[PDB]
Amino acid sequence: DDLMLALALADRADELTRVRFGALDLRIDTKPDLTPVTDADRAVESDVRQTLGRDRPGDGVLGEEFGGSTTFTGRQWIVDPIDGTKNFVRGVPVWASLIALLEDGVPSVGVVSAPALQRRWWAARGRGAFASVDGARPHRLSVSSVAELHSASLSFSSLSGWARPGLRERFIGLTDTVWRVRAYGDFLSYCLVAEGAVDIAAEPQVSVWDLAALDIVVREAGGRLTSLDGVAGPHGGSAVATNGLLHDEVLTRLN
Amino acid sequence: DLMLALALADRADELTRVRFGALDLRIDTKPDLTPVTDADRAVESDVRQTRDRPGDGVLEEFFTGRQWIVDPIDGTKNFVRGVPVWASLIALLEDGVPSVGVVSAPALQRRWWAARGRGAFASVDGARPHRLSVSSVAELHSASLSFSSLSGWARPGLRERFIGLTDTVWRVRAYGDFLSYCLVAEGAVDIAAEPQVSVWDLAALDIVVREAGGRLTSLDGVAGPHGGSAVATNGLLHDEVLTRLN
Ligand SMILES: N[C@H](COP(=O)(O)O)Cc1c[nH]cn1
Ligand SMILES: N[C@H](CO)Cc1c[nH]c[nH+]1
Ligand SMILES: [Zn+2]
Ligand SMILES: [Zn+2]
Ligand SMILES: [Zn+2]
Ligand SMILES: [Zn+2]
Repeated sequence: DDLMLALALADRADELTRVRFGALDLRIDTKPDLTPVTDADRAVESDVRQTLGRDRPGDGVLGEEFGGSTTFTGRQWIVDPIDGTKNFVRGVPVWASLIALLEDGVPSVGVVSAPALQRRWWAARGRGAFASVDGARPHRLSVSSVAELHSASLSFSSLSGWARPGLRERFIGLTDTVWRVRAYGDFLSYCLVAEGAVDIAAEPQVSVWDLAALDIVVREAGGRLTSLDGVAGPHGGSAVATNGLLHDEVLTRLN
Repeated sequence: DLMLALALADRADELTRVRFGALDLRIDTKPDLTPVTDADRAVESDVRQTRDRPGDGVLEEFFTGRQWIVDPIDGTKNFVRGVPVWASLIALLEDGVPSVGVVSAPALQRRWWAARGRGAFASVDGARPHRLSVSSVAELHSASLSFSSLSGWARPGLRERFIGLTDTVWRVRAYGDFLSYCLVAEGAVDIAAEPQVSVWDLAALDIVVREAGGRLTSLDGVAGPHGGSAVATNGLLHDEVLTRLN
């Protein structure tokens, strides 16, 4: 089945990314040469496309690095080989491959694979969400039971993205009200929500390649993921993930 | 002295790993800090007990000559929620100047250490140690910054200034607590800053940052761990960072 293949693709991407991460010349003195990450990002995409072309010939593929059909029909794989390239290039291990199958534009299978954090998160529709640490036996994920905002832990990415001068004030406001604030960034915030270690994750601009695997993992863990406008799923352009209980309050404070 | 510190961390790692694993992670309100206070006390007691170096003093749970300073669990608010960003900080101070430091985060499978004049190192999953050096980033507009949370920056003007700083740098995260500083020492980040931080929380970090070639000061530019706040950088960026915050 489809989950088994997605997990296999992540195993393969992990081999490709691990070696390249290790190979990086980490000496730096200005904004980093994104070049070797673009190389690695392209290499892993090409390899996933080649495997997909063989082993599920029918299904479409959309790639962040190379491209795919712009519309969203039938079975379609969506792949971001390295989410967190800006960490990758600095030697910061917060980066992952995101591999997701969409059925008529609805995420049905998700894998987030972060070999340099020795972690994987995955989910298939109606089958639950899971995580492994250092390849050890998988644990079923569930969101937290935190019902009050004043008791909630939030993780974000960076303050700059919250562009609108009012939305920034509103978001800064939200950080003042919650119990705990960090910014683990990118995919990590959302996986932590799914794990129930964090209660809220928010990003003001985020693409479908970056959200697709997360949407299914969050949901199968019991959580909710929507745009800032409350539209469910990965196509919103922004994402707020919560344990569900907190969702409407979070969205209300942000609007 | 260094060998002893690394040994104390090995022992603290055994105590902390088991207790982190043992935690009941179901939660619906602010977390019961109780099991972390228990673990914190347990590790401190066991370090106090560990004996060899009987002459030396010991100072978070329970500044003359040889004094050990120990925070057994930095990042207790992570520990209690199941977030693996937490560590033991073990440091030796000589007349109030850090000479030996170990940061051990077994849940991240990482350790960072330094002794005066001997350099700074890190291990990942017990694999062969690497010598650390800070980055060579000279321009603020190209710098990566990591902090803790925004609320700590209390003063309405200092907050605006800090928010400003985040707007100007190339990359902003908040990995939090000890992690930000260790990343500076690794050269993976160029600036780390916290507006309220205790000597127990900075002592191991001061030596690690400096042996890696960086600088660590208060927000008022007082060098070392006693300043009540900390800014660590690769050195090159230090004065510009302090100036923008003052
Ligand atoms: N920093 C990201 C650019 O690189 P990448 O897509 O190759 O990781 C943008 C991003 C993705 N998720 C969160 N932010
Ligand atoms: N924050 C991650 C939580 O799994 C671990 C980490 C961050 N940086 C390095 N390691
Ligand atoms: Zn990418
Ligand atoms: Zn991406
Ligand atoms: Zn502390
Ligand atoms: Zn701390």
